Amino acid sequence: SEHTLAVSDSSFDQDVLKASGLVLVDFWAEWCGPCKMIGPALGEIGKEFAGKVTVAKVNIDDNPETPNAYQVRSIPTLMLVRDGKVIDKKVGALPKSQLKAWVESAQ
Repeated sequence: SEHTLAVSDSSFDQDVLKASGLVLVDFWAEWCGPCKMIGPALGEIGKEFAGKVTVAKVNIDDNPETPNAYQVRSIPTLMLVRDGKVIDKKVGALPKSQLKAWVESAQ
């Protein structure tokens, strides 16, 4: 599967901060073209890592608390999270190979 979860403000702690492995948080909304453009690539990353990466989609229209907590200033914003801590963030769309390399770089 693509290891992609719809996460809410109420489930973020369990689903992301208390996740095992590496989490790729995807802050998105239906009005965001670039977000939709990178969606297939994100799912492909989830498939390719075979459960070692969880893609946690956070719709920012429905879930205002989490993007506020993480100082999301525009979308797309992606975050790599492990052990409840942010490793890095990216703003804006990127090609699949660059997204994959970024995930790999977390080790």
